[PDB]
Amino acid sequence: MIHELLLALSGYPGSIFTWNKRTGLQVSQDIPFLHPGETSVLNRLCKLGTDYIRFTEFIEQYTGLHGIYLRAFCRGLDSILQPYRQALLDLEQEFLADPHLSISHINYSLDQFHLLFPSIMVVVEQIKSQKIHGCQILETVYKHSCGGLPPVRSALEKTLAVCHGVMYKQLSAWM
Amino acid sequence: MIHELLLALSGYPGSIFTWNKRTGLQVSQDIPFLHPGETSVLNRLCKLGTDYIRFTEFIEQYTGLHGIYLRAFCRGLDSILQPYRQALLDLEQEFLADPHLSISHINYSLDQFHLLFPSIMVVVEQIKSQKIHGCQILETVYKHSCGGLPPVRSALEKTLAVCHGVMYKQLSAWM
Amino acid sequence: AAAAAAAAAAAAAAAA
Amino acid sequence: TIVTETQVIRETLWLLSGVKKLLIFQLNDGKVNVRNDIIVTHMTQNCLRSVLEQIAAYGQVVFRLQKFIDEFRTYQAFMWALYKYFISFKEELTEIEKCIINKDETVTLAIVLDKLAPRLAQLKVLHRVFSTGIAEVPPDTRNVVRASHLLNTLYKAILDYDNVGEASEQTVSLLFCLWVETVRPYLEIVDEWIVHGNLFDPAKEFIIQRNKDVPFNHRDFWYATYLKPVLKQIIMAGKSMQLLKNLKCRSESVTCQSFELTLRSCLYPHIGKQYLECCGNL
Amino acid sequence: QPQLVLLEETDLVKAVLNVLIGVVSSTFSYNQALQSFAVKQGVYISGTSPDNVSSLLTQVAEYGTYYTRLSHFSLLTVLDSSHSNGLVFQAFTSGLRKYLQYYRACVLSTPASLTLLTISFLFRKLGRQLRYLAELCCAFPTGVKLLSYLYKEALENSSNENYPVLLSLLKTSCEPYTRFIYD
Repeated sequence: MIHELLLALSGYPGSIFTWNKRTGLQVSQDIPFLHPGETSVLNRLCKLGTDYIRFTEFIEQYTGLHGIYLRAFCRGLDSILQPYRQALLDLEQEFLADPHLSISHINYSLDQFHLLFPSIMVVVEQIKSQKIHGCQILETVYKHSCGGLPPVRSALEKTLAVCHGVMYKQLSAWM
Repeated sequence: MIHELLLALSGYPGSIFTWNKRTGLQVSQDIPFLHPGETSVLNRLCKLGTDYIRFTEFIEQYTGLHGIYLRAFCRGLDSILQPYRQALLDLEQEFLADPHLSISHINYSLDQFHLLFPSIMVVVEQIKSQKIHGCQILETVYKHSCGGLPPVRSALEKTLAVCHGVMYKQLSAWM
Repeated sequence: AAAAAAAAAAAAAAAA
Repeated sequence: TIVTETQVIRETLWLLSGVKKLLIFQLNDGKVNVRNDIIVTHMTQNCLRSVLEQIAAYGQVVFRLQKFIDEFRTYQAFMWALYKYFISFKEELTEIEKCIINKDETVTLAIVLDKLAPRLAQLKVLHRVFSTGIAEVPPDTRNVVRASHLLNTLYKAILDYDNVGEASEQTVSLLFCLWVETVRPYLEIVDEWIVHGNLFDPAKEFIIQRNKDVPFNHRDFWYATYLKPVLKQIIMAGKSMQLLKNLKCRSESVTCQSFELTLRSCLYPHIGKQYLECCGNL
Repeated sequence: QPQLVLLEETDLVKAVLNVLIGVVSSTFSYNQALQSFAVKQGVYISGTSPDNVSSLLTQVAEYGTYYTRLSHFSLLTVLDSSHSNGLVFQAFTSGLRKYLQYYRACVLSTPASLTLLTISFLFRKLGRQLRYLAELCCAFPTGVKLLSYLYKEALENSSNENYPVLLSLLKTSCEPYTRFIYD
């Protein structure tokens, strides 16, 4: 069921995985052609698509509170979905070279995202629970990039570097 | 009963061959589908699985007294189970090509192990009854490799050669 | 120069 | 009752990926057990049921290793050394999964048991590092003495395991994976403490026990617990660079033997080439 | 509610191609009463992966909905079909029509499509732009007030792909006004 799981990963609803929009989920497993083990991993695979649409609502609220650094933080977050979406199209040719490969390699690529996607979701939840506004998102992400997780500490430094460029804009025009 | 005897040979318990762990055995032959001759050879076939789990206790005590040559002696002993376990998987395809072959060929492969497995079991029993510690295991195995049995004298030379390599480490770093 | 000291340590491992 | 023979082992190979399930009652970290059923009076009585009680302990450590994962950097990099190693454990997991989905498979319960057997020893030395790692977390006031004695037991584990083995360097590198990565944030504070003059030490926990006192006449006080001369070269240099920011002036493994004290005696001249060049500028 | 059995995936990658340029496909029905595109509601195709295209194709049809507004706006303000709009109001469209052919050259290069994600993620950056570039004029500013709306919108950087296109629109819409300066 190769195409059903890449597209449950993009965040769009179904009637096997019934989804209303952007916050709510019903699992609906009265399914005959998956096993009781194999629906447990689809719940493991949906938890990495749940935070991906908890992410686009953070985009459309700021793109398309307030502040000039909120959307400066948005072109930081598009770079963390960019190898994510680059990995979504490399799974596409995997399903065309042989359309009989089972789901465990797709589980394997998403155990790679398993420590990037919650570790940024705990960041935005700590962001929205202090009700931050202005430069102090940049200080919040600076003590978040104080943390380790070497793929993630570069990622919160890339989100740091783009809104430091908007800081870099300011004292350039002011002088 | 092809699979029952390869797996009585690996050392794990049953309720026909009831086994507690690593030292004790009850034979429990009130069996209808084996003959009184055929339980006598299962006792001949269990005696080569008894010393194989008298062997893993010698592993887990040293891997996972004390001394730097005790586990140097452990990577000598894994090489003597390696054609043993290589012979365990060649019996597996024997049971798939024709699953009607009786037990005497499995008896035949284990008469080949019949002079390798006690001859190393008398070695470790002489090792643990002198309470040896250090270089003098290497001298104990050197007068054990003084013996003949041409398959076994190479085997106690391979266990000699690996802990001589740890001797070879020492005077290389010391110089 | 954090991983640079460890990169020279791995370079010394291949040359030891 | 009858459960599926040669398919429950593919369903424990299932569990080992997705670790919380219903065929296996791993309810908590301390107790991980399996109950399938007793199977029938011909064709593999109890041997297969004995093998499931073995792998019950081998799914027990991976449930312990995932429970260690939560969402200093030294405690985080010691956590990411666990997780970066997992993708090398998860690559074989998809290999045997690809073998049994491809018909014909030509495998059974016992002929797979030697393939994961080199991995079986690699996952038990994973248990020893983390079990001797966390032992004082339910005790209180852990902060620096827990960090110091779990680095000590990491160092105690690499002295016990690498130096006795060395027939296979694949686990020799593996115990070095756990060492070189935890020491790296313990390094990158020392780089900041010299070439920038200031250091970062959090308040909830503590590290190398370097702290700047608030008065100007006081220089530096070393915290008391409640190569070492090369660490004293870090202490005097970071004092002296804190001065300078206040001043306004103008092949084969067995030939590489062995292993971690030679790399450490490479790091001390790497410290040294800054300790020797700072004192020239002082 | 069930309608019928599934279509093909190659029919999907061509139907999304038609709604982007503003042409109805066999599954798309343009409704003039709402000025929006409409996909069929139910089990008709909806996703070979169950009920997924039923929501994903609406996200790109809504992305296709904003493009036929910009071509509608550009044809109605030309001074060969109208004689009540300003010259500065005309000059804003002249820079908009140069952006329209960049949309047309990019939509003509999307074959060969693999799946519906490879095309929407390529137009995910373009999806933020078209949503901006239509509803700035839809209020209704005209002439110098429309010239005042666009300079504020070119002042809204922290966008780096939306800033040069509105900078170019400021360069084109100020051409008739600066012509009235030096004479």
